[PDB]
Amino acid sequence: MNWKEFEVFCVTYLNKTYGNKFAKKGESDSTTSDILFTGNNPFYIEAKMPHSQCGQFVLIPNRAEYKFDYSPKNKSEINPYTQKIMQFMSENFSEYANLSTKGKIIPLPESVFVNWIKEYYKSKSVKFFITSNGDFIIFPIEHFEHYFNVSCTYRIKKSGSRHLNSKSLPDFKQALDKKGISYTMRGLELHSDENIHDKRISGDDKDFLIKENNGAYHVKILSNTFNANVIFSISLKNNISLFILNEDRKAFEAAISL
DNA sequence: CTGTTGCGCTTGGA
DNA sequence: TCCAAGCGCAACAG
Ligand SMILES: [Ca+2]
Ligand SMILES: [Ca+2]
Repeated sequence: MNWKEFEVFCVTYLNKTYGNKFAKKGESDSTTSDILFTGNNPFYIEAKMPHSQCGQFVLIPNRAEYKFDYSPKNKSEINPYTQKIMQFMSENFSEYANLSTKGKIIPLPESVFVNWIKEYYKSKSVKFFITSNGDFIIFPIEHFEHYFNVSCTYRIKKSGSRHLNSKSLPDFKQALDKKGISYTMRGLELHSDENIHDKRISGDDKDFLIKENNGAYHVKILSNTFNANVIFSISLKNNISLFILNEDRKAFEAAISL
């Protein structure tokens, strides 16, 4: 099951287990957290698979002062634990300034990454997490360090796609007939009896990607932005104390019965 | 509109 | 199992 299906299974669970007081937000919506408890004390619940990533921030190398600068276009403010990650990479500037796709691990105490995550998700009014070990686990942001091991790497992450627009429709068809694919287009919708799912087409300084949806084909334009970001990874601890499990469930049931 | 960027998401290949 | 890596989305500037 993919991560989209997993979010749906968590919302479905909460609604049947506790009542339909849980609203699911957009899947790939960067602005907010996953599930909004629409009760008398609203808060957010964050869904994460057993192996997930856990937030990020962009750092721009500044080769003049040989330090890393927090990008002003970031969406989360600096907390103390951010500055401690920056200071480490800055004092190791020579090795971290050569940005990589495979990334370079940050070998800092796990204490730092856990506190950054707690601060970051508190900043989104997340009070509880939900995940699964075969059975659904719900725990408050305060006890995060008892459920996940945390890793941290600094890597280039190319920015996301955008829909094919009218301006670049003459250019897309240019690249299509150079590859030999026959097609017809009703507006921006693509139609073909050849299967070109996830075919990548390129030419004249845009890169195109073809996707199949609703019995037809959608075209996406790929990005040109290759900034590096500190990014956190989490993995569910395999044997968890049943002592903390029951207390944290009681904490959730208390928080929604309020 | 058109293009850039940062955050969402584990995913896919070895 | 372990390691490498970017597209789907909204905000923002223009
Ligand atoms: Ca989300
Ligand atoms: Ca989530």
